[PDB]
Amino acid sequence: GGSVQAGGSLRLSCTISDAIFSRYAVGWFRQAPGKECELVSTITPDSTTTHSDFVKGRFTLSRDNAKNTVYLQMHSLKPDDTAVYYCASRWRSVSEGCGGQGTQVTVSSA
Amino acid sequence: GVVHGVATVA
Repeated sequence: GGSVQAGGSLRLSCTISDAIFSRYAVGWFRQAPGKECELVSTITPDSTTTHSDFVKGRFTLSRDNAKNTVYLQMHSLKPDDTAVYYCASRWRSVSEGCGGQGTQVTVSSA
Repeated sequence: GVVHGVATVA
């Protein structure tokens, strides 16, 4: 995982099945300690990106130009952004988005 | 069904 002080930045990477990467939206999800899974943002193969209301421009998504990787760039991180972050496609519910291999993000106060 | 990717720090 990655850890920063409040106000810091972090980039996450999601590598996902090439067949999925080429055809389906990829969603980023997160789950804070003791809280439920929530959808953060999505990106489609044409780089249309959606964001949940709490992102407020701080997190942005892009696709690698050569590999099956999506990037989540996070700026102006705050302690309540501490969570495990996950990526998934073809979810049947938001809960499923946090069922795979996630990465721990920790934001510590200044 | 759902396909999970692998999330890491870039």
